Amino acid sequence: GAMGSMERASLIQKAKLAEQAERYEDMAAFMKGAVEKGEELSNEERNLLSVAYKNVVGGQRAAWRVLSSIEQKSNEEGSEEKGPEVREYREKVETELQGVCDTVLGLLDSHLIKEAGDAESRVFYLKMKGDYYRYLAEVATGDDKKRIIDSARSAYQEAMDISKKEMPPTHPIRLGLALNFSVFHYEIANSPEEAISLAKTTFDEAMADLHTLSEDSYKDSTLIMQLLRDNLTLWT
Amino acid sequence: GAMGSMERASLIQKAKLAEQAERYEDMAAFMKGAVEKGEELSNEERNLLSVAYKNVVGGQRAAWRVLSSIEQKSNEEGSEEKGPEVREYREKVETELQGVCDTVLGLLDSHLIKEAGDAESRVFYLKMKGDYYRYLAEVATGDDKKRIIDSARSAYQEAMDISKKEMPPTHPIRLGLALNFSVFHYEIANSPEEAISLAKTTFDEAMADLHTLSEDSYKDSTLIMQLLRDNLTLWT
Amino acid sequence: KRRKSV
Amino acid sequence: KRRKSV
Ligand SMILES: COC[C@H]1CC[C@@H]2/C1=C\[C@]1(C)C(=C(C(C)C)[C@@H]3CCO[C@@H]31)[C@@H](O[C@H]1O[C@@H]3COC(C)(C)O[C@H]3[C@H](O)[C@H]1O)[C@H](O)[C@@H]2C
Ligand SMILES: COC[C@H]1CC[C@@H]2/C1=C\[C@]1(C)C(=C(C(C)C)[C@@H]3CCO[C@@H]31)[C@@H](O[C@H]1O[C@@H]3COC(C)(C)O[C@H]3[C@H](O)[C@H]1O)[C@H](O)[C@@H]2C
Ligand SMILES: [Ca+2]
Ligand SMILES: [Ca+2]
Ligand SMILES: [Ca+2]
Ligand SMILES: [Ca+2]
Ligand SMILES: [Cl-]
Ligand SMILES: [Cl-]
Ligand SMILES: [Cl-]
Ligand SMILES: [Cl-]
Ligand SMILES: [Mg+2]
Ligand SMILES: [Mg+2]
Ligand SMILES: [Mg+2]
Ligand SMILES: [Mg+2]
Repeated sequence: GAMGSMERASLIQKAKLAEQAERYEDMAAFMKGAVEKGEELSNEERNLLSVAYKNVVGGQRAAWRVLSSIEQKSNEEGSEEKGPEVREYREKVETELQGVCDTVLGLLDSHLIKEAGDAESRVFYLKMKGDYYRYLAEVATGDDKKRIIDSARSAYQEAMDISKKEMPPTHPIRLGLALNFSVFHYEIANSPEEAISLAKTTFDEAMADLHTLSEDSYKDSTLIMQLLRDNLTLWT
Repeated sequence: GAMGSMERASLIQKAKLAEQAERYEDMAAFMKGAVEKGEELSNEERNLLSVAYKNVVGGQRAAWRVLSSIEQKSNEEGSEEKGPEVREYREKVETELQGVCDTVLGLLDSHLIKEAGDAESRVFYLKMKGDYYRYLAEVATGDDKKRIIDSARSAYQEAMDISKKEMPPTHPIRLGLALNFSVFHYEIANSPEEAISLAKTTFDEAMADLHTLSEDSYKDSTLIMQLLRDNLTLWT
Repeated sequence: KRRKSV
Repeated sequence: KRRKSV
């Protein structure tokens, strides 16, 4: 593509530099170029790909929420007619966010998921698939909203099924997947009970397997376990 | 331009929304569209224009410094040869930063400065002219560096001459101009003595005029006076 | 305040 | 740490 003439290793080196410079749009474009080289990603490279886009879409989502909240206030009784600008600009931000999601989903479908045979790669990509459909669902308001939602559910559920069969209950990818699937239940699928049960059960099964870990793996798992606990505290 | 079909007032409304959403690239593009309508800017609109670009270039400058520091470390004795990537990516960021500066300087030259007759508009634009030449000087390493430097000096000096004749010593624009011209002396023109004298004298003349101000104007002036004091503390 | 995701 | 500008 745009990154067609750059060496794969140079793209990776540059993605790491853009991360250090907090240049996440650049980071993401370098990683998209690396994926498009056609070779599978290593563990480190999957982590770079995920960080790049999560940061980019995370800035777009925060912006969309600011603008959506302004837009709703302007639609309240007694608010003065501001004209079309707030809706137009929210739509602009929304469209760009949707294009980022479509780009990630594109990479996963062409051809990351189909070549991912190990549990750690396959679950990682399926979690990303559920995440980007979930970001689409956050902004969806039309006839496709139910289908977007259930594409998020189906990707998360396939990732859960594999992670349960193939990964220990403390694996960070298993834990991060459950945390996000649990947020999907709470916030997207209007199933706060399912959200809470999943976060509880995931946390308790991780607790009971901590004993098997080195001190460095202990540190990695308890970090995400803490985020499960934060949501349980907020939700109960 | 790109914003040729949007109403001036809509561009301004959208710039304010992009500020709230922290979308400074968008904010800057809307303000560039508003300037290109050909009408003079009000006080509020000048402030929006300045905030938009200062944020955009400020992110590019921070990134450039991260990358420049990496690049210098790789050029130190005993550092392993990393190849051309760090230089290439620093150059990429540098080129984009230079294009932002050239765009602002373009707006000021076509045709903001020439139509700015009141001191508050004219000094404000000249300060911006010195600032964007100063950002160019930060990255300049070739045969044009001396000319870039003295374009920054000349713009700041014309702004100082007008502000001294036409503005009170506590005016925020006068104070912000002196603060930045003083940084230019310290950091760009290798004149830390001139930098210190300017910050001292500016601070002391503002102190002696505080008595003339309302409580709200007092608050605005002392805020920038504090930044002059911070630099004097750092530099002495 | 805002729920956590990762 | 870093000098101030505005
Ligand atoms: C597709 O979903 C990806 C999520 C699921 C949970 C988390 C994943 C994200 C990353 C890559 C990692 C985690 C943390 C928990 C380490 C961060 C949390 C969000 O982004 C990163 C993965 O961690 C990896 O990457 C980190 C990069 O940043 C540093 C901090 C340098 O440290 C690195 C860790 O040492 C490394 O193990 C963590 O194993 C899993 C994969
Ligand atoms: C070309 O150089 C512009 C600088 C020179 C010093 C400072 C200018 C910047 C802005 C617009 C303003 C100041 C502060 C000191 C108020 C900020 C500091 C950097 O950016 C803004 C100008 O302040 C104005 O804009 C602010 C926007 O943000 C809020 C906070 C809402 O409050 C607004 C103030 O009430 C308004 O007076 C301040 O008067 C002068 C013009
Ligand atoms: Ca296993
Ligand atoms: Ca960790
Ligand atoms: Ca005057
Ligand atoms: Ca103020
Ligand atoms: Cl728009
Ligand atoms: Cl609680
Ligand atoms: Cl590059
Ligand atoms: Cl000191
Ligand atoms: Mg090759
Ligand atoms: Mg394979
Ligand atoms: Mg018109
Ligand atoms: Mg005029």
